[PDB]
Amino acid sequence: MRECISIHVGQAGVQIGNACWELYCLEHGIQPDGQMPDSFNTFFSETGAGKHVPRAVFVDLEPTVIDEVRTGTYRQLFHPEQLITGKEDAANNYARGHYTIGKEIIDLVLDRIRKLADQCTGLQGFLVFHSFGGGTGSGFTSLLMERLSVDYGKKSKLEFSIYPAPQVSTAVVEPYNSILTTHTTLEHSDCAFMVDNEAIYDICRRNLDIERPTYTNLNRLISQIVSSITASLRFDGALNVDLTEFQTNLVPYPRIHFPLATYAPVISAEKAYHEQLSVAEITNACFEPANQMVKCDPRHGKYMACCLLYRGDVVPKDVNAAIATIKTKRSIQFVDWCPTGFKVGINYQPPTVVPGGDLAKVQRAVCMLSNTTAIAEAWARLDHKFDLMYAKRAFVHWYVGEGMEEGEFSEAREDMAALEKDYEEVGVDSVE
Amino acid sequence: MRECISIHVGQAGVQIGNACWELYCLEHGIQPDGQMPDSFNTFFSETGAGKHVPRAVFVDLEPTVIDEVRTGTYRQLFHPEQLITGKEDAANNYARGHYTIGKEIIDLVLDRIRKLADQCTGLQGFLVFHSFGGGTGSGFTSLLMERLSVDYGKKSKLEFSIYPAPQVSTAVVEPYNSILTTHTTLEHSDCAFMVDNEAIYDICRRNLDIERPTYTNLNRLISQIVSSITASLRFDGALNVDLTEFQTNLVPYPRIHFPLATYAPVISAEKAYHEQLSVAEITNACFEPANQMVKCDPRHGKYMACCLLYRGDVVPKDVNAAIATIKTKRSIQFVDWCPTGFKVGINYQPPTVVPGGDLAKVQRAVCMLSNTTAIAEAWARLDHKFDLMYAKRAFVHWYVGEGMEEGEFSEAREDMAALEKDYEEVGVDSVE
Amino acid sequence: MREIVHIQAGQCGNQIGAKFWEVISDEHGIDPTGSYHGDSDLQLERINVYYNEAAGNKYVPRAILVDLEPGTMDSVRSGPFGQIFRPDNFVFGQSGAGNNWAKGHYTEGAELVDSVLDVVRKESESCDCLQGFQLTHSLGGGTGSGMGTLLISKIREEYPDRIMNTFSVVPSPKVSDTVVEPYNATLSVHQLVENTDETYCIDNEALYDICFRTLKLTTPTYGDLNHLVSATMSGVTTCLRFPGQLNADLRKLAVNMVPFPRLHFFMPGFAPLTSRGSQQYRALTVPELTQQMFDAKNMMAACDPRHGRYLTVAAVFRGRMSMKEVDEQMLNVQNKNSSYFVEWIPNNVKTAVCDIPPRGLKMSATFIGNSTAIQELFKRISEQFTAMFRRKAFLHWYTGEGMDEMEFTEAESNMNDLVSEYQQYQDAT
Amino acid sequence: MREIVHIQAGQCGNQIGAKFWEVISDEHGIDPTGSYHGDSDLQLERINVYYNEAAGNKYVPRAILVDLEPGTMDSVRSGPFGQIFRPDNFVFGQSGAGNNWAKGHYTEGAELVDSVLDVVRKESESCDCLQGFQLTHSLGGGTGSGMGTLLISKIREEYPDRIMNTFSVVPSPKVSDTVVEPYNATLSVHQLVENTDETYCIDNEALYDICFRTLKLTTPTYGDLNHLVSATMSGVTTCLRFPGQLNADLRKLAVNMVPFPRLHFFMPGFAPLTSRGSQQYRALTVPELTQQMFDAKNMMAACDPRHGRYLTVAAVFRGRMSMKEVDEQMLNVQNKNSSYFVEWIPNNVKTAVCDIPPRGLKMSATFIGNSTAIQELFKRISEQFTAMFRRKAFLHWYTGEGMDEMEFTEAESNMNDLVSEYQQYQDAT
Amino acid sequence: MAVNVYSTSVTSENLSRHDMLAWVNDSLHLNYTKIEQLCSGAAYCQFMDMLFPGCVHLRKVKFQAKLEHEYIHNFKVLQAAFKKMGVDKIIPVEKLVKGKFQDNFEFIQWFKKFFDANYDGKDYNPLLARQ
Ligand SMILES: Nc1nc2c(ncn2[C@@H]2O[C@H](COP(=O)(O)OP(=O)(O)OP(=O)(O)O)[C@@H](O)[C@H]2O)c(=O)[nH]1
Ligand SMILES: Nc1nc2c(ncn2[C@@H]2O[C@H](COP(=O)(O)OP(=O)(O)OP(=O)(O)O)[C@@H](O)[C@H]2O)c(=O)[nH]1
Ligand SMILES: [Mg+2]
Ligand SMILES: [Mg+2]
Repeated sequence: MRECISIHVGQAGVQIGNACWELYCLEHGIQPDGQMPDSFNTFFSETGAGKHVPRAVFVDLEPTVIDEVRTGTYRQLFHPEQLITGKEDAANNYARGHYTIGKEIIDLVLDRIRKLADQCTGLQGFLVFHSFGGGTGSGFTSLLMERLSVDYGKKSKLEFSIYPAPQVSTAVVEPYNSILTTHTTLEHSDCAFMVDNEAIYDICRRNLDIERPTYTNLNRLISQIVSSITASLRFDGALNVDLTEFQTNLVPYPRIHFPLATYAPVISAEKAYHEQLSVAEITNACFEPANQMVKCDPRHGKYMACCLLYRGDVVPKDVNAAIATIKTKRSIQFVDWCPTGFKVGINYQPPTVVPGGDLAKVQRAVCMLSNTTAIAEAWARLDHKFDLMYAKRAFVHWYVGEGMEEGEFSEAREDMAALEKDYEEVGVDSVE
Repeated sequence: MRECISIHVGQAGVQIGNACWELYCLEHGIQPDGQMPDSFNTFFSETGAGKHVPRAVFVDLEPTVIDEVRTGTYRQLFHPEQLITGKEDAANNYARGHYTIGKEIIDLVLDRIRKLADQCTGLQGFLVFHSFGGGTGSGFTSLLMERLSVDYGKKSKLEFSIYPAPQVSTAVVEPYNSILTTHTTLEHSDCAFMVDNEAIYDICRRNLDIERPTYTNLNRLISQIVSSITASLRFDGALNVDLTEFQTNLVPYPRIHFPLATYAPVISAEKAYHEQLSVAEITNACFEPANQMVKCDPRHGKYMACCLLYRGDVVPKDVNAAIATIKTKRSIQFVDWCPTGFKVGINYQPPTVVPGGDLAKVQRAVCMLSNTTAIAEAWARLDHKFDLMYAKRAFVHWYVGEGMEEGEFSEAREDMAALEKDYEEVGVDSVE
Repeated sequence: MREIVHIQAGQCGNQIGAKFWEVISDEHGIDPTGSYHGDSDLQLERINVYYNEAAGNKYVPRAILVDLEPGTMDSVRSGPFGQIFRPDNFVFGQSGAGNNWAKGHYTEGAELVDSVLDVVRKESESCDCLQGFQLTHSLGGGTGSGMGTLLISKIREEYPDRIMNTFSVVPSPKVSDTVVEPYNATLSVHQLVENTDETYCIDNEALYDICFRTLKLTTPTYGDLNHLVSATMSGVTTCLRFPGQLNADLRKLAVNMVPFPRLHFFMPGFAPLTSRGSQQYRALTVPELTQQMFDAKNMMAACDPRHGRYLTVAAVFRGRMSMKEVDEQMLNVQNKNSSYFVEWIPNNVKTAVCDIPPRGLKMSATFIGNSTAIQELFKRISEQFTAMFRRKAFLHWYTGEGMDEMEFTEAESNMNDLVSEYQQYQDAT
Repeated sequence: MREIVHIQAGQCGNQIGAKFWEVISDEHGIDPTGSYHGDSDLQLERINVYYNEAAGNKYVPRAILVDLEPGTMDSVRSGPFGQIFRPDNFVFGQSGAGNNWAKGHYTEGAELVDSVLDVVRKESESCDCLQGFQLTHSLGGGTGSGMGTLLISKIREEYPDRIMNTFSVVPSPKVSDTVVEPYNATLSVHQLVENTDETYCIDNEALYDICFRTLKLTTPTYGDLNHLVSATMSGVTTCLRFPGQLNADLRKLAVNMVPFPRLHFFMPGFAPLTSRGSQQYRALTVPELTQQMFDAKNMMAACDPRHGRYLTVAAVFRGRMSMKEVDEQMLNVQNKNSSYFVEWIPNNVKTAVCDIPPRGLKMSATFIGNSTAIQELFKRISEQFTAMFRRKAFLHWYTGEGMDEMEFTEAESNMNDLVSEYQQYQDAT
Repeated sequence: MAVNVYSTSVTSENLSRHDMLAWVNDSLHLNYTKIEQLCSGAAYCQFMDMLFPGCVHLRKVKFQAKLEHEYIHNFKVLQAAFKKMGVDKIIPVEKLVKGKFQDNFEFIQWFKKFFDANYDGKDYNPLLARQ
C-alpha cells in the first residue's frame, strides 16, 4: 500500500542502488531472478507469476555502470525499461547534466516514473540516490527534482547524497558542481541526508579493522542506513515512523533541511563478542563524534533535531533511559528554541546481514538522523573553495561552452552565502 | 555489583596481570576462552552468551609484552580494545612516559576506562599494577593516575608497585624514575603496596627450596597477595573487608600511604606435610622479618597499622588468640598514638592453587598489610642514590632532551626530603 | 441499558484499545471468535454495555478503529482478538499525518471524518439508550490528537446530551517522544477543554516507573503499560456492568469529580500492584489497597499530588468487602492528610463498590483524582510551546496546511487561562 | 497488642538479627516459609508482637534489614530462614562505609536513611499499638554505628513516646577488631546516651571466654556467639509473648533498671550454660540458675561486676518454678554479697517469671545488670580516643566527610561526663 | 582562561559543612540551610557570573526551580559555561539533580577550590544578577 519509489542517478547512485537492492532481496527472501519460495510490497511490485520487481529507476548518461547491472547477478530482477542509459556522460560538468545532455533523457526518465507511480495505490514518495560532485549526480539530479516537484506537487522527496570530503576529493571541479546543484535543488527537496566517503572509510578502518576499505564496503554501510530508514515501512514495529514524519521532525526551517546519518554498532566478527551491545551502549556510540559519517565536529555545533531509529531486540523503557542520560551530557548541546529534541522509532526486525559482508550479526542496531549547526562549517569550506577557483575563472569556459551563464555562478554563490548566514542566525539563543 | 577495574601498566604490570588473571580464571572456573561450564562478576563482565570478560586494561608503550598476551593461551579471554600498545617504549625515561610518548595514548587509555566504568553499577575503584623503575611504569602511570583523579573524584585507587631493591637493580636510572614518579603520584594515590623482587627471590630460595626462582614465580606469589586482598569481594566470608576500608585503616596521615604486604604460608609439597600450619603458626610467620616482601627491618621500626586477611578453614576466636600473643612480643612495637593496631578479615575460601605452581595446597592462608616507619630507611637510601648521580648531573641531559626541566628534579627531591622528615616526626612518641 | 461507544484513533489509541478489548472480553467470558464461554449469568446480564449481539449467538465490540495509516489496523486485525471486531468498523486512510496535528484535524483527517461519523451514527442508532463515548488516543501525535479532537467536536455536536470521555496519553516530562509534541498537545488540549466531559491523563513516564519500581519488571514491554491502562478503564465501568453495594457510573463520577466545567482532567491510579515474589508476603485488605491508592508513586500522570491539593477523589472498589471499613479508610485519609485536600469541598471522597472483582484477584481498587497539581503538566507544555513559537520553529509545517498564527496564539492563551484557574482554586479559602 | 519493630544495621547487626529470627521462629513454631507448624495455642496467642500475618496463613517478621553494602544482605537471603523476610524490607546501598562512622551517619547512610524511614513508618502504621523498637548493631564499624545512630535519632524524633532499645556490640579490651574503632564507638555512644531508653552492652571477648571456659567449645564459630545473644534477646520479651506468674515487659524493666536517664547501659547474662558431657552431672534448679547468673565469668560485657556496685538487677525466669524459692534466692544474694549492691536503692533486685521455658530446657534465666563497673569500658575507650585524637591520627578520613574537630571534642567531653556520673553513684551514700 | 583542580586526599584543606554553607550564604546573599539545595544549579551559575564577567546567560537560569527537569536545564547552562572557560572537570549532573548529599558536597568542595584559584576580589551586588 505505502509504496516508495527509488531513483538511482549516475555512478554513485547506481552502485549504492546495487548494494541497497541486494540487501532488500535478502531481507524479503527474494531471489536474484525476482522469485520467492504485504511487507516487501512497498519496494517490490508483483507480476501474475511469483516474480517481484523493484519499484526503482536507474539512470546514468553513459552506459558502463548500468551495463554492469544488465550483465550482472540481478539482471533478471529489473525490468529493462527501468534501466535507462544515454551514450555520452556529463563529463563532471553540471551544465551538461542539467542542460546539454540531460534534456535528451529527462522526458524519458519522467515518463517511466509516471508509469511506476500509476501502479501505486498509496505512494509515500521518492528516495533519490546521487552524488554532489559528478555532472550527472549534480546537473541531472537537479533537473529531475525540478520536474518531479511540478508533476507531483506535495509528495515527500528524500535525497541520499554523497557529500564531498574536506581533504579527500576525486574531481577538481567538485566544489562548482556541489554548489550549483545545492542552489538549484534547494527549493525542490524536503530533506537531504549528507554522507561522506572519508568518514565511512575511517569507520571501516577504525571500527571494522579493515586495512583497505573499497567503495563496495561504503555502499554496504550506506545500505544499512537506508534499510533503517525504510524498515518502519517494510516491517511491523512497536513504535513506527514514516517518510512524511521525518521531514516534519528534522526540518525546523524550510532551507535548513540537511540532517546527518549515523549508524551503530559497526563491528567485526571477533570484536562482536566480548561486549553485550546494549541500547545505552549503541546510543552513546551514535553521539560520539568519531562514529559520524560526515567529517565535521558536532561538539563545536548545536543539535536542532535528533531522530533515533532502533531495530531488533529493543525495549522502549530502555531507550527512554538511554536518551535521558544523553540529554544530561555536556558534549550534547541543543539549540535554546528546541526543548524537545528527539523523535524515536522502534522496529522489531534485527538488521539482516549480507553473506560475505564486513559487519557482524547483532541483536540490536540504531540509525540516528541528526540536524546540526556544525554542517555550516562544511558549507563555509565549500564556498571558500568555490571562491578561490572562481576569482581566477578557472574551468569556467567549460560551463559557459555548455550554455550556462556566468551570472548563474554568482547567483548560486550568493544563495549559498545566504544559507550560511541563515544557519548562523539559527544558531544564536533567544534573548529574554 | 561491587566491580573492581584492573589496570596493568608496562612490562611488570602486564606480566603480573598475566599471573593474576590466570589465577582468577582457575578460582572462578572460567576457561581461557571466557566460557564457564554473582561472585566472579566483580572481576568479569558477561556477554549475551556464556562468555566472560576481565574488567581490565593492559597498557604498554611498546607492543612486545602485550603481543605475547595476544598470541598466548588467554588470547580469547580479553577483548582486543582492552589490550593497548604504542610503537616505541619510554626507554627507562620518566619524561618519555609522562610527556613525549605517554601524551599520545593517555586519551585512548582513559576513553577505554570510561567505557569499562560505564558498564559498572557499583564501581569500588581501581587496582593499578606497575613498576617504579621503568619509563612507562613511572612516567605513564603518574600521568594516568592524575587523569583518573580528575575524571573520577573520590574513588578508591590502589597501586601494587614493584619497589626497587637496595642492592639488586636492573636499570641504572631506576632511582630517578622512582623518585619522580613517587613525587608526581603522591597526592593522587590513596594507598600503595610496595613489593621487592629481592625479598620474594629470597623467600623462594629459603622457604620453597627453589635454587633459581624466575620472574614467573615472583608473579605467581604476587597474584596470591592480590587474591587475598580481593577475596573478600569475590567470595562470601565470616568477617569482611572492602577496598575503601583498607585506606581508612592503613593510612594514618595523607602522605604516609605506603603499607607492605606479607604472605603465609609459602611452602613446598614435601615441606607442607610434617607441620599442621595453625592460625598461630602462620600469624607468627607473618611478623617474622625474613618472610617480608620488602628488604627492610621492622625490628628497627614501629608498626602504625596492621591489617590481617585470613582465608580458608579459619576460626575467629583462634585469630583473636594469635593476635593477643603477638601483641605481647618484644619484636612487635607499635607507635604510641595507636592503641588499636589491627584490622582483621576472615574469608571462607581457601587459597586456590595454580596447576604446576610452586606452592603447596593449604587449608589456611593469611595476607598481612602493615604500615611501618621502617620504610623510611628505603626512602633515605633511594634519596641518597639520587643525590650521588644528580650532583654530577649524570643522565640528566636525556630527561631535559624529552622536555623535562631541571627544576622539577630539585622539586621532586625536596618533596621526598619532606616525606622523609614526615615519617621521622610520626615515629616519635607523645610527650605528657 | 446504558450502551457505550468506543473509539480508537491513531497507533497509540488503537494499541491501548485492543488491550482494553482483550481485558473486557476475558472479563465477560468472550473468546477471540465472539462466542460466550463464561460460567456465570452475571457475565451476560449487562453484556450490551460494550457488545452488540450478532446472529448465531456471537458478540461484537461496539468499537470504531480510526487511523490515517493502515499498518496499525493491520496489526490489530492480525493480533489475538483481532477477528472479534466488525470489519466495516475499521476506518482507515492511506496517507498518514506526518506527526502533524494540522493534517489530523484539517486535512487528511477531514477527508476521512465523514466515513467515521457514518459508522458512529449507526452504532448510536443500534443502542436503545446511548450512555456516551470513550475515545482512546495520544495528544502528541497527529491522528489521535488532531483527528481525535475533530471526532470529539463532531460527535459532541451531534449528541450534546451524551457524555464524552477521553483516555489521553500525554507527553512525558523528562524525554520527548517527538519534536512537535508541544504543538500537538497544546492544540488538542484547546479542543478537549471545550468538548470533553472528563479526561483521564495518562503518561508513559509514570507507567514505566510503576513497572520498574512497583511491579519489579526489569524489562517492561508496551503491552505491560497498556495492560495497566486497560485495568483502569475497566475499573471505571465496573459498577455499570455488574451488581454492587453502592453503584456508581460514568455520569455520577463526572458529577462528583467536576465542580467547574473546565476542571475535568483526572489522574488515575490502580491497586493492588505487586511483583511475582512479593505478592505472598502481603495481605490484600481494604486498608492496604487504600494506602496503595493514596501515594505519588502509584499515579499514572507525571505530577506529584503533594505539590497541589485534591479537589475531589473518586475511589471504586471491586470485590466482596465491608463498606464500613472502606468508609473508615476514606475518613482516615482525609483526616490525616488534611493539607492535601481543598477545605471548601467537605467530604471530597466519593466511594463506589462493585461485588464482582477482576479475574485472578479477590479484591481491587481504582482511584480517580482531580488534583490542582496537574497544572504543572500544563505549565510545562506552555513553556515548551512558547520556547518554540517565539522563534516560529516548525511553523511552516502547520501554516502549509492552512493554519494561521492567530489560531496558535488563541490556543496558547486558553491553555494559560486554564492554568491560572487551577492555580486559583488551590489557593482559595 | 504491644507490637515490636526490629531493625538490623550493618554486617554484625544483620548476622545477629538473622540468628534472633531463627530462634524466635522455632519458639513460635514458624518454619523457614512463614507457615505455622507448632503444637500449642500459646505459640499463636501473642504472635503479633514480632510477626505480621500475611495472606494465605503465613507470618512475616516485623524486621527491617539495613546496610550500605549488599553482600551481607545477600548472604541472609540465601541463609536458612532467609526466605521468611519481606523482600521490600531489605534496604541496602551499593557503596559501603569504609569502617567510617562519618560515612554511616552523614554521607552514604544519609542517602539511604529516608528509604529506611519510609519502611519504618509503614511498619508502625501496620501495628495497632506500637510497643517500641529494637536495633541490633556494632559500635565499632561504620554502618551499624553511624547509620544505626542516625536511624535511632530519626525514629525517636518521629515516635518519642515509644521505647528505643539497642543491642550494641562493643569493642573488646585486649584486641581491637579495627583501627578506628575508638572513634566509631565514642561517636556512637554520644548519640546513644541522648536517644536510647536502654542499651544492652555485648562484647565478643566475653562471648569467646564463655564458649571456651563455660561451654567447653575448643572451636567456637561466630554462629555460636550469635546464638547466646539471641537467647538473651528472646529472654527479654518472653513475659510479653507468653503467660506467666509475675509478668514483666520492656517498659517495666526499663523503669526498674534505670534510676537516672543517662544510666541505661546494661550487662546481660544467660543461664544455664553447660557442656555436652557436663550436663548430666548437674541438677537445673532455681538456686543453681541464680548462682550461675551472679558471677563475673557469665557476664557478656568485659568488665568485672566486683570492680563496681550493682545499681539494679533484673532477673527473668522461664519455666514452671516456685516463686517463693526465687524470692529466697534473690534475698540471699543481696544479703551475702551486700558490698556489691548500692545501699541507697533498697531491694534492688526485680523478678519476672514466664511459664513457657525455651525449647530443649525445662527451666532457664536471663539476667540484666546495671553495674557501675561498666565505667571501666567507657574509660578505656576515652583513653584510646585521646591517645589518637591528641596526634590527630586518621582525622582527615572524618574531616574529609565534612566533620569538624569541635564535634569530636564535644563527643569526648560528653563521654567523660558520663564516666564521672557513674563514678559518683558508686561512691554515694 | 580558567585553571583546573582535583580533590582526593588532603589535610587541613577542607571546610566544615557549616562553614562552607556560610560562605555560600555570604557570597550569594541567600539563605540555604542544606547543602543539597545547591543541586538546583542556580547558585553555581551565579558563582560563574561572579568569577568570570559575562560567561552565563542568567536570564535563562531558574532561581526558584522545583522540578528535576528545571534543575537539569540550569546545569546545562552551567555545563556550557564550563565549556566556554575550558574547565575540564566533568559535572555528574544525574547524581547532583537527585539532590543527594554526598555528591552535592563533593561538587561544592571542588567548586570552592576552583573559586579560590580564580577569584580576583571583585565586589558586585548579586541581587541584580538574581532579578
Ligand atoms: N560512496 C560512494 N561514492 C562514490 C562511488 N562511486 C563514485 N563515488 C563518488 O561520487 C563522486 C563522483 O561522481 P560520480 O557519481 O562518479 O559521477 P557521475 O554522477 O557519474 O557524473 P559523470 O560521470 O560526470 O556523468 C565522487 O565524490 C566519488 O567519490 C561509490 O560506489 N560509492
Ligand atoms: N616482579 C616482577 N618484576 C619485574 C618483571 N618484569 C620486570 N620487572 C621489574 O620492573 C623493572 C623494570 O621495569 P619494566 O616494567 O620492565 O619497564 P617498563 O615499565 O616496561 O618501562 P619501559 O620498558 O622503559 O617503557 C625492574 O625493576 C624489573 O626487575 C616481572 O615479571 N615481575
Ligand atoms: Mg559517471
Ligand atoms: Mg617495557
